[PDB]
Amino acid sequence: MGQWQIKIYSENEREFRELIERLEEERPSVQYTETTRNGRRQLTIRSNDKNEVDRILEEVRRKVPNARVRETETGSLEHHHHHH
Repeated sequence: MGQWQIKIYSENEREFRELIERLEEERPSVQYTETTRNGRRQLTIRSNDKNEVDRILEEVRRKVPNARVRETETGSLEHHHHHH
């Protein structure tokens, strides 16, 4: 249970431009946002579907050898769940 968010950190131009184009061309269409913060650009990708996020996840690892990626699954990410 939770939305999947892929944060890509890649400094080179080819790396980001690959994913940017792919996300628009992948049927139907993938949500994303690029923002150059702290001197480096970050591609924050927001997916609705699992098979979709898996396509994006491999796409950055296969197309981009300069990929610092952390998939943050926004849903169940609370600190120490209160069982009591």
